[PDB]
Amino acid sequence: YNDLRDFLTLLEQQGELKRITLPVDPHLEITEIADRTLRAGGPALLFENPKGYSMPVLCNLFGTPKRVAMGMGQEDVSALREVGKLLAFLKPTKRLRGAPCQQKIVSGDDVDLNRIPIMTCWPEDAAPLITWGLTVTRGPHKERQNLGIYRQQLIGKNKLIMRWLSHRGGALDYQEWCAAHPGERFPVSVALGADPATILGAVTPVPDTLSEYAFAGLLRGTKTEVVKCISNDLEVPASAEIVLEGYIEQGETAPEGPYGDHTGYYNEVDSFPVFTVTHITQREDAIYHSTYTGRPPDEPAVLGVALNEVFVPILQKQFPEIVDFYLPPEGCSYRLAVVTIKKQYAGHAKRVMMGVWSFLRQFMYTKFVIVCDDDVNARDWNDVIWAITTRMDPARDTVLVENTPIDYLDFASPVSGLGSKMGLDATNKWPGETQREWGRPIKKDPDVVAHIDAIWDELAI
Amino acid sequence: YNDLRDFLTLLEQQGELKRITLPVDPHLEITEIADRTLRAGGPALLFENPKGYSMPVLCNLFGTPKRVAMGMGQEDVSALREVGKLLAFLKPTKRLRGAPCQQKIVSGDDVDLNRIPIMTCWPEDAAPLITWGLTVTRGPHKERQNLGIYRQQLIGKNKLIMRWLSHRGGALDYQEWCAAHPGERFPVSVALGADPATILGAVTPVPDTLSEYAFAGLLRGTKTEVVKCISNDLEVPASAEIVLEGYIEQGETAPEGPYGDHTGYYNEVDSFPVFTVTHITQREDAIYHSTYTGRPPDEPAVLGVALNEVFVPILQKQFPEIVDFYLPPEGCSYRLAVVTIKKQYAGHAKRVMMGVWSFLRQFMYTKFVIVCDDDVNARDWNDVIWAITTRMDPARDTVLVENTPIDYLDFASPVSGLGSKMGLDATNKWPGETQREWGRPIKKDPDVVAHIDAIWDELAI
Repeated sequence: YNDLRDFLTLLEQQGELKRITLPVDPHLEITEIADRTLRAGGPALLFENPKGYSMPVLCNLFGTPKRVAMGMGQEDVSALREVGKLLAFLKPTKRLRGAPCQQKIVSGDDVDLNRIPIMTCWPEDAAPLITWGLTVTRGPHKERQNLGIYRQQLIGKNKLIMRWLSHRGGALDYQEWCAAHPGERFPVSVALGADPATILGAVTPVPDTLSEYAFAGLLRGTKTEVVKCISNDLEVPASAEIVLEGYIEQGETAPEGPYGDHTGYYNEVDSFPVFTVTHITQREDAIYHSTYTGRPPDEPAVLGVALNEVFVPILQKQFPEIVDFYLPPEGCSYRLAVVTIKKQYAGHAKRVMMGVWSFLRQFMYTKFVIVCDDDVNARDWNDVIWAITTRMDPARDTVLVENTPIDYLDFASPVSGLGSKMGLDATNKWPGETQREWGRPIKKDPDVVAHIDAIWDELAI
Repeated sequence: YNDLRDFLTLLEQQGELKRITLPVDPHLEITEIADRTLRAGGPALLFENPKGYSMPVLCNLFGTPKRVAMGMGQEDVSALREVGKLLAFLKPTKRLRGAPCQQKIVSGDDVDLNRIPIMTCWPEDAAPLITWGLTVTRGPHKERQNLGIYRQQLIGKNKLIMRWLSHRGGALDYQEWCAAHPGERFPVSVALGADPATILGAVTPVPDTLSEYAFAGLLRGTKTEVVKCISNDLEVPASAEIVLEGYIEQGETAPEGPYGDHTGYYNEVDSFPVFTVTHITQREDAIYHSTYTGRPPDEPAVLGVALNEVFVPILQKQFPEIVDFYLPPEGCSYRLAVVTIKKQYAGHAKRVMMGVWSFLRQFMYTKFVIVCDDDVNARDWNDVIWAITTRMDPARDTVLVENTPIDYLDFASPVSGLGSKMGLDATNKWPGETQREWGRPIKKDPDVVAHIDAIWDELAI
């Protein structure tokens, strides 16, 4: 639906947006509330009263599954499947100017970032943290562009940190910019508070054949209204609320953190490049879209559970035996995985593990995989825990693999960025696998299950 | 190129076909020769003199790599890559009658298979073995058809064995035919001595979205000339030399073997369905296309090395780090694999192993995987053996995985169809992986390598 405010109004109508008029602190307070809400499951929150401020602070926007699907075109969290039928089958822009995004420009020394209500998220964080900027960058060589969400710690008056992670095509953009034009400044533009369509295209992997304004905008019904930036010849989305324009001074970096991670812990200080902003271009009643992360759940963590319903089809195409796949938010949205399969032969559950650990680059860091038959609900601990404890001999049934790629930040692994993984084969063991008669699992009649649904309300309990 | 005889003539021109006028026995003799030829590398062999017979016996047709590529349209074994760019990007027929294939029909009791020169391949085989029939079958439910090469041991006067392997969509065709119409005969048609285009489409995996007359025939420049069979309403290719038509009597089966496998060993007797042929329809100077397998090399084994150059692109799309991939014929064309990569981080070689073991269903049974950097030639034992012995601590560097899917026939695995695998990480170890300074490998100047090529002939040695 159109631009961010157009989407905004839809929610407020159906009781999916909430209006807080009370004075709320960007320092830790707005965070605390959004967690209470998300942990129990309230609506999105808009804050027309930041304490000592006057710019609205929007958080918890995609804070439950339903906020995502409506943000994609539908009502049913079932057509998130169809978003994923899309990316595996693939195996367009529209420019403006006096476009709403740049109506108010503040350049040069007038640039004071203390003017915006950036969230200070948790107890011993460093400075306040810009958590929801959609970073735009260009490769010097080609022309095709790159989006990304990095956490942007404000250190100075108009200085910001680019916490990008080496691998990202976004980081690779800067690296090749110093390489071809050495000692020369690298233009970046980070756009804030955007429309639903490109925003869910920003937390998503696309094959490098199609731009992520073309996929993202065609999750909406309308091709992407974009624009030239004032200080550079790279594109920011037009539906924007605040747009940041600057460059990174070559060699110049600052100490970053501590910050709490969605891991539930404090990242220890480590240094990163300084994006210096020469322009802050905005609307009027302009908004600033924001979030946070911590000991899971959190917004990304739900956004994560959201995202993965999208992956399922991709996985299913490649792995038809996979009935269902799911990474819990308890396990940092990515560290543990339950897969459920139609088992087709002894040994089967291992083909699946190694598949999971390798096929998608997202799932390359997943320490724990638990594979069970299609009569186990992946999404329920009752089932999975039953699964594990009735259907496995632990030593017989556990794949342990060593010296594999693991997070540079995961302090549990024996060395930095190299640790071990564990598969759990909790599938019923066919012969070859066991020499004992296996148990006949109680299975429920789908009929009886069906009749009792028609009756469930008109039974009120 | 057109139909099989049209392709046949091209070879004989460039010294790639050979004419044996001497009396040769289908029992073991024609086999022995084709092995001598293939082991050193002679041409294809046509036998206008089978001993006690008069039908030509064609073997060793794709017996070296070059015979394959010309059979696909080109001269360079480099555009076999492009055959594989095709199958991953995809992620049409033309009927005749008095078509050459059915000019001579022998039905009913006149059907005597002792009329054909079926090869008796190795020492203590069972009966003679029809090794190169392209089996056609239809699913009763849908309409879309299936091709496959199974080994067809003649037991009786007009009786033949269907050695199909449960998984095959071809076998699944028969299983669903007994299921919907029980106690009812299952029509099959097996076409012999066909044109290059559908023949290389017969030893190939296609996604079930496109028929394998449509892929196969469009490896040629001409859409597939096909036909209705006389005794059934399923299609055989028209460019055929002999076409077999019959049905399988439900429940009826015979003891199969012993036979030597491309494994280099004798398969022990195990029972399979009996395809009873009511019609043998042929041309006149009709031919019968044939081969054999044994302790590798052999035709399939080269055909295997042929096939895998096709897989490389598919693998590369999914695995951009893979410089090269290759399964040796010494290792039964499928049991061992060398992969070479641009290593991008510690742990990397394991992401590759598990990928190899899982991504493609062909490579799910591969006991041994050896991964090395891109400065090792996968195709050379000199390099790989050096690789292993300079770049690995064996216990540190070997992934052992247990209880995985393995061949039902591989008698080395501890139980039937369930055995273990071994990855070998022979990549240079980056820090994290080793705490020692690694060696600086001697690398050759590509310039010096280039200049010495221009000189190699005009140096004659």
